[PDB]
Amino acid sequence: SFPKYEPSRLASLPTTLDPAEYDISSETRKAQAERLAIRSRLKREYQLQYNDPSRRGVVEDPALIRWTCARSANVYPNFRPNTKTSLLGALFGIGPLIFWYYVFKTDRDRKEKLIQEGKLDRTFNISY
Amino acid sequence: MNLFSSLTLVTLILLTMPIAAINFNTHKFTNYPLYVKTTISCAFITSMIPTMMFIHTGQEMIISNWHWLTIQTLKLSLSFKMDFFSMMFVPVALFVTWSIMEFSMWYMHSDPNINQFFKYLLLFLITMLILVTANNLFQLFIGWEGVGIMSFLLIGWWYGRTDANTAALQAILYNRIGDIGFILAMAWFLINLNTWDLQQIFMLNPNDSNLPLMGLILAATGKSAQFGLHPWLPSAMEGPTPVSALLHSSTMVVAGIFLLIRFYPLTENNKFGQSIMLCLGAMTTLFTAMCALTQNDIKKIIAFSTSSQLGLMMVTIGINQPHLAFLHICTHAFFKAMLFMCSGSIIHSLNDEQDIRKMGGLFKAMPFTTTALIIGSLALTGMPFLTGFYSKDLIIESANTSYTNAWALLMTLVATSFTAIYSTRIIFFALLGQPRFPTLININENNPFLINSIKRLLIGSLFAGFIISNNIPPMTIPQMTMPHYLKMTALTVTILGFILALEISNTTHYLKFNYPSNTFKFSNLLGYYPTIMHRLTPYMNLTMSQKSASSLLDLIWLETILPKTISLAQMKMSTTITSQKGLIKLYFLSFLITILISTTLLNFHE
Amino acid sequence: DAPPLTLEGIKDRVLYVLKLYDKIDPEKLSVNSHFMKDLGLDSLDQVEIIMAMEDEFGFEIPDIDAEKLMCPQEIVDYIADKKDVYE
Amino acid sequence: ITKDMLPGPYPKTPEERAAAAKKYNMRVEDYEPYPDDGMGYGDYPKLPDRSQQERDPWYDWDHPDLRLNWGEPMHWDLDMYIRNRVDTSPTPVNWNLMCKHLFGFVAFMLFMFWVGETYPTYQPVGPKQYPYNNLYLERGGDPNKEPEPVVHYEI
Amino acid sequence: AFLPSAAYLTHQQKVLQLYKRALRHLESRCVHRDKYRYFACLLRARFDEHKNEKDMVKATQLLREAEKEFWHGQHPQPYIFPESPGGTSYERYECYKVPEWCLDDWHPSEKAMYPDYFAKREQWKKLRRESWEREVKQLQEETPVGGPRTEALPPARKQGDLPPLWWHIVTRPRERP
Amino acid sequence: SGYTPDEKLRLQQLRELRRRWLKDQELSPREPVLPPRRHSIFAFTHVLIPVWIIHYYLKYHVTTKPYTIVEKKPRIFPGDTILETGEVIPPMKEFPDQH
Ligand SMILES: CCCCCCCCCCCCCCCCCC(=O)OC[C@H](COP(=O)([O-])OCC[N+](C)(C)C)OC(=O)CCCCCCCCCCCCCCCCC
Ligand SMILES: CCCCCCCCCCCCCCCCCC(=O)OC[C@H](COP(=O)(O)OCCN)OC(=O)CCCCCCCCCCCCCCCCC
Repeated sequence: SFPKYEPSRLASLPTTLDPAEYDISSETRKAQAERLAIRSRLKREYQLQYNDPSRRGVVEDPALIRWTCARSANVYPNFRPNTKTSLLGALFGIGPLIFWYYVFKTDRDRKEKLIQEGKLDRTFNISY
Repeated sequence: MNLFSSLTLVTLILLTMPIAAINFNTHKFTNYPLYVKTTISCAFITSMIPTMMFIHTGQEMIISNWHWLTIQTLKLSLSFKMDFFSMMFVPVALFVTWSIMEFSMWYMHSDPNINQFFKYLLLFLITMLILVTANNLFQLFIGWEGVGIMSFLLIGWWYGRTDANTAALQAILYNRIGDIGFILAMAWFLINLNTWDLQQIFMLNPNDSNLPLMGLILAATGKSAQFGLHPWLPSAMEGPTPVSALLHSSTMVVAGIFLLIRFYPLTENNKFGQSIMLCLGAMTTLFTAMCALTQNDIKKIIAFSTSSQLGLMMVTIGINQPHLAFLHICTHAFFKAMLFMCSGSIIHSLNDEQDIRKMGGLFKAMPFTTTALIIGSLALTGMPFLTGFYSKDLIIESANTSYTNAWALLMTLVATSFTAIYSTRIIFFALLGQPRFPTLININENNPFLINSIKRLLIGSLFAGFIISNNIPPMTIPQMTMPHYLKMTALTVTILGFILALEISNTTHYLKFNYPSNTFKFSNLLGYYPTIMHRLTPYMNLTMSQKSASSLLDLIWLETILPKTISLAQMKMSTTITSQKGLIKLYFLSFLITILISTTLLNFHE
Repeated sequence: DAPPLTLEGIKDRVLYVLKLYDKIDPEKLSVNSHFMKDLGLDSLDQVEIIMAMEDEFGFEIPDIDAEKLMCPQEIVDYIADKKDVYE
Repeated sequence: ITKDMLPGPYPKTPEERAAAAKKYNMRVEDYEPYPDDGMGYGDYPKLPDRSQQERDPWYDWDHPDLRLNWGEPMHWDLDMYIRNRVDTSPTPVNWNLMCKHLFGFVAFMLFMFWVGETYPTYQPVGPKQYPYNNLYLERGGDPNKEPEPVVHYEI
Repeated sequence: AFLPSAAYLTHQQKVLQLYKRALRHLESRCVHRDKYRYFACLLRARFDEHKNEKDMVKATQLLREAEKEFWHGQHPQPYIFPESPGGTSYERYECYKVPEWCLDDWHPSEKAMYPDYFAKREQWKKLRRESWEREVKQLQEETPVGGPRTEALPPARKQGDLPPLWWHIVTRPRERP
Repeated sequence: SGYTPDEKLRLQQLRELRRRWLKDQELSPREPVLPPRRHSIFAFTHVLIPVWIIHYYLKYHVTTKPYTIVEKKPRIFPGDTILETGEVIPPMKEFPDQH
């Protein structure tokens, strides 16, 4: 009848087609009301400072500061060298270095061997 | 000589004078747009004199007036090439820009930053005439990057809108991908020919011109939005309608086509480059015209129209007809700027409504816009002896009668039928039928700015192909002998496109509901190409820009190997040295072991 | 261009659309005529009325705001709030 | 900002997981960190990897262009899922079907351009005939040499 | 799903939102007004056929396959209003929506160009800064323990008092500055 | 159903304050209180003086230097007369007339 929509990484499943949206249980109402309570407490704590006439400046968000501290400063203190990190750091670290080394060395050996035999047309080449 | 070069440079300096006027301001201007429009009117009038005295004799010259920079054997001078290409494209661009700015004095009238808008639009015009009057690759690169940056600043005009910033950065991205090939071309010409000047490039005339012409084709694919580097030109409809009308119809988007036309002595001796240009132009003019058939935003339809016509220009370059391609540039400018201006008149009259499914009944309510839109569509499809007849039909007469990639020819003719299909789609859903826009009618087009600005491009779209194509000198030999099914190819295929799309239009009034097919969803979702590539290619970059490059390498591993392991080594050796228990017995026992290793193990007494 | 909206004009246009709707008689109708309690209209009819408001004034009302417009005066006041009338 | 509101190490004990969930202002049932393979995340939550375009555009957001509230834990790639960038919104056609259609169309067109290059069209004519030894001097041929005579005849 | 005051979507809300989305995508499919009007009545009949379903599991299942019907039969480029998200004029004027606090940063020689406006502005500023502590003590005497459950704000429960957290709703910029 | 009376009262009060704000955005007729502040001049200042300047620059600083302005030599036809010399270009051969 109908083709089932297959969600991918760059195209997620719609809310209208997800089965877990149609849960009418009590515990999902618990989780949704608790998320509403946490979000309402965050909203209230925001706009009690946002609407303040005495405040003049930047409402500091601990979520944003926490995000930047995770993206920059917490990376090395929670690094553990193991199999996956060693293979990915040697695969994406020195793999391209080896690759471009052999490509550029091969191209320049071919070019120098053509030049010292008089084969490469270097006729009007006086800028280098 | 003294008149030609004088008015040549007076045109350009006259364009640069209102930039000094807007940069040296203190007051609120008494209608700076009227000042810039008068300036461009006078620049058009000034540029018509060297054009007339090029029609008279064929007078070409070079003004290498200012010695700028000598890199040991490369003398870069400020050099202006006044040939056929400059002499025709400069007055057409000035005339079109004059109409676009008299349109802009009305369309952008409520904008509080209208003086910045006319400043940016004049800076675009200055950089484009730097591009087309350039004589070396460096000054052409100046004009090239200049029209790219003014494209950025004019797409992202409403910069608070996220999608305008996104489309502007998209257009910059695709143009820099083309600039890779342009700088490849400049690199090849400097290393192999010791020049960026066009004269030494053309006089040395290399036969190993595969690599620089591939670079120039990549540059034109970036700039003219050919296939692979196409979607930014539909994305570039996010800017205002004069931006989509001047830059993205007629003037900037032909700069890649103009770049390949400028290097016609190199493409005329490279059959492989001609084959690549023919295949790429036919692919582009098929794909964009096919995507145009199912769109509903009117500016997107006209953007796929102008990218299809740029693909047709790349086709007629690829069949070794560069002067017909440049004639099609100068032809296409008039009616495509006019089609964008008529669509913008409809958009402004319907309270910023751009979707054609909220239009209709505009045949009589907007009579002048309807008249000029129908004249523009007939010039686009190639009604006989309108302006689009005097190049495009001849293009088909040279596309059939040449040693041609036959699949490229057949897709060019299918695209020619598709042009008629989307033209009558515009006329049907916009002008015909009954209204679909809301109930508070504020339809009005009684501004003399709007009327005169569409009127001059209307006179252009009626007469300019005839005037130009009878004023140009013959630069090739026109094929005028062909069989009667072949002479009647373009006209019959265009009429069949009209008839098939009349069937398509009349099947929309039927009281039947159909499910969308895969051809329809393939055309409506832009060949799936901005959906996949604008989700996939950022993803595999940006994760790699963070997880691989930022986090793993330059926050962890390159941080691990040199400083952290050495620091931990010094910490551990420091703790091994200084963990002594303060016991004199153990220190003298160490001294004993020192003396024994000194005598028996190292022989420091022998 | 773009003539300004007034509460009298928005009221006249909203009641003009509701008078062109066959499930509402024009003499019972007022600005306080509740759709479910006075006019006896379905919730589907209320959704169609809000869609007619969208097609009339040319902008989209979100559904979380659409499902609370249960009289013409609240519709007129929402269009007043989203078009900023009586400046 | 203080230290125990900053991100820390990977939580293992359930009170540490609940303290992390309280720190990032989310439920313990919804707090899932990145799995401790040693990639440098720590206690940072693995938010569900959706774009910001997918959010409710009519909701009263604290940051309207970001579509993001105050104190809500940001995604690790929040600068990547901004609306200027990667969108993971659902598409009407399936992703794999889109990739197959685009790949098949491009491959078929390039195949048929190669076919037409193998079998080109032409006109039933002879070669274009040029005088003066196929224009020997005009094509830069040197006059101190003498080419072969190219002779054309009437027909 | 995601709502400011409601914690979920009822079955009735899901049905009405599906009904509106189906009519909008149908109007995108069925461009002409008489033809859409015909098929809109047919779709209204399809929605009215299962309106009296007291079995909630059967009704939720019918809602689910109706969503599948919708996801199959949607237009790839549906119509979007211009100032609606995804529209061609959406968030266009946000670059012109300069906030009001920047008027505090003006030079006095350009504040003296509009003396009535800033003299009329200072009483708004005074009104807000006297209303602030009253609406803070109104919020803390009405919010339950554990914080507010919903994002719904109360009105002013006295006379003369302003509603709590009112300044950025009232002094928001116009849509067309 | 629709609103609750709490939401009705709040949105009514916010609507009243919003309309008062939008009213107080208006302009007094004395405002803006400003501080106290040749027919073809465009063809003279933007055209004729630039033609003067650019012709002076091209005539006495550009063409005084070699190869700065290099013009293509004029196209010569059979039957022409050279202005510098007076040499008449001889005409072509008589045509083998075709029609
Ligand atoms: C309103 C102001 C205008 C002037 C008002 C007052 C004067 C009135 C009118 C008289 C004209 C002025 C007197 C004559 C002018 C000077 C004549 C002269 O010999 O000048 C010496 C020279 C002429 O060139 P030159 O070759 O003699 O000297 C160059 C110097 N060497 C040789 C050492 C390298 O300089 C100029 O004239 C400078 C004018 C520059 C104008 C264009 C600027 C373009 C800026 C772009 C920068 C980047 C370019 C990069 C790309 C370049 C190409 C690849
Ligand atoms: C004659 C030969 C012809 C050959 C033709 C084909 C050659 C090129 C092949 C394909 C490469 C280019 C296309 C892929 C990248 C496109 C990126 C782009 O434009 O992304 C746009 C995207 C937003 O797009 P969209 O979703 O439509 O926006 C409207 C609603 N938001 O915006 C974003 O998501 C923001 C992204 C920002 C970061 C960009 C990361 C990707 C960078 C890619 C670099 C590619 C370098 C190529 C080098 C080629 C060298 C020869």
